[PDB]
Amino acid sequence: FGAWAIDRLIGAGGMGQVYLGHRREVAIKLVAADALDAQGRALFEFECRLLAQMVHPAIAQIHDVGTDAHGQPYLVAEYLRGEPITWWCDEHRLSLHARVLLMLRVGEAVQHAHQKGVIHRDLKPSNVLVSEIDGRPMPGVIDFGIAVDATNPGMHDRGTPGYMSPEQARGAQDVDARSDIYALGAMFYELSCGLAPVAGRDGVPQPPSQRVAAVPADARARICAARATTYQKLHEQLRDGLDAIVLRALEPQPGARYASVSALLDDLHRWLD
Ligand SMILES: O=c1[nH]c2ccc(Cl)cc2c(N[C@@H]2CN3CCC2CC3)c1-c1nc2ccccc2[nH]1
Repeated sequence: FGAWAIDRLIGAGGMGQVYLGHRREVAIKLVAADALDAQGRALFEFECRLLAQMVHPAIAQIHDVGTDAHGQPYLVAEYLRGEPITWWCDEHRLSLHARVLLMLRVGEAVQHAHQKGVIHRDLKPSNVLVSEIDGRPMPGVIDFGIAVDATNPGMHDRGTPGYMSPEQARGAQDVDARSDIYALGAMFYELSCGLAPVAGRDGVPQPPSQRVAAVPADARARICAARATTYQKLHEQLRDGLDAIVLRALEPQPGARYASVSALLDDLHRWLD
């Protein structure tokens, strides 16, 4: 496949596959040939350009973009070793404080993409990988959405309930940076209390503190061990500000949410300080 050579499959979308490859280990994303019309293909090339311009340690470089000999659009990107952020933090038993530091780093990568006019649209643990580099947990944000609104509509869909914003779930036209903010909120909720956000009748989850308070003692013990804390300290630290921050990010109305990932970061730093 060009200067690049497929090793194994690592993902599928029904309208695209991702493979592990190599010249440097790469990801090679193939797009189904009938998924993008002339306009979608234009939009795809442009957004691929925008992505290629990002220079941030937490975002994969873009090596190549083209169309294969089967009519499929492709991109080659850096392959990032790592594990889903939530799973990684549990395995290495990070404190809330170390988790929030990683949240800042993830937020800084998403904020860098927003500033270059790029919105991810599918943030979730499997697209936010962590490894240890020079002793520190360092995140990698992968698999940005490209030309998602231009896809052949003749083709359980879209993103993941819980992470995807209500607007995206209602198939809305105006999906903006605030949708990534919602998804960060949902990820940060899980990092904080070890339980998924479940939107209740008013489209808002319980505060993390109340969520972990309701679960049985065995679930409670596991969550607290994975954060190197007692239940009572976990409950208090969440109540101290992480509840408010994650709930602001998870406001069902975009207008009531953080207006920017920059505003979310400021509140995370105020909690740490
Ligand atoms: O860089 C990667 N590293 C990984 C490491 C481990 C595993 Cl299991 C998957 C990926 C992985 N696939 C994810 C695993 N899962 C399915 C595909 C992808 C998102 C969630 C990517 C990746 N880099 C990409 C760059 C551009 C486009 C796609 C990309 N995928």
